[PDB]
Amino acid sequence: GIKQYSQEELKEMALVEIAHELFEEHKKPVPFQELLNEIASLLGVKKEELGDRIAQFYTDLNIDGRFLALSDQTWGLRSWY
Repeated sequence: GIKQYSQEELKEMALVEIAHELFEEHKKPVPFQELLNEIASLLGVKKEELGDRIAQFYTDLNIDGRFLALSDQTWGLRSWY
């Protein structure tokens, strides 16, 4: 439930929430670098937008309460196990 959104529409989506949906989309744990790639290209914007948001993504992702850091920075959802 994250692809049907438009560019500006995705822009105003909460960054950790985008990632949450990204994980239910993939159903696979995804490394930190790769999940950002997935997000940025899903949006009709440059990655650099989400670059400001990369820094803040460290902050926001580490204060979330549903995420899971699996192996080295492979994120996902603990709601699978």
